[PDB]
Amino acid sequence: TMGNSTVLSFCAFAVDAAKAYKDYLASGGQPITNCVKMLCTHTGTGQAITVTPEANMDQESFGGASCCLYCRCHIDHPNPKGFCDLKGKYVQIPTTCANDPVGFTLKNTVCTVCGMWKGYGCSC
Ligand SMILES: Nc1ccc2ccccc2n1
Ligand SMILES: [Cl-]
Ligand SMILES: [Cl-]
Ligand SMILES: [Zn+2]
Ligand SMILES: [Zn+2]
Repeated sequence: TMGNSTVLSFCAFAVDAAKAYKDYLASGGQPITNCVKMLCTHTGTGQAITVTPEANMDQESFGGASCCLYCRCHIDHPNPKGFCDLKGKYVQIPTTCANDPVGFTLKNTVCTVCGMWKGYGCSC
């Protein structure tokens, strides 16, 4: 209820933007909205980050940059290269977590074997 710009400004200027958003969520803060939801059939591979939407029946698909805290905050990505894994791609979010795609991508890691989210889609 505070608004996306209010939350994103708070996280953007924090020394640790990821910790700012995680602590905000843990405090009961309403997730960031206005992520770009994709029209899909839910018959996809269910892999986490894809060239085209790949949601299975347990997922929703979103535009990648819209679900990236660093993209949404207009700040550098936290790696030497400043590379973004999500920009220009589509991200599959478990339906149970799809009320907060930005928090989900921030908190989770892609399985290097099967390419699905560890602890969710991944069955390795
Ligand atoms: N995951 C999933 C399955 C079926 C849907 C139907 C309509 C909207 C969203 C859906 N999501
Ligand atoms: Cl907005
Ligand atoms: Cl998943
Ligand atoms: Zn990004
Ligand atoms: Zn796996």
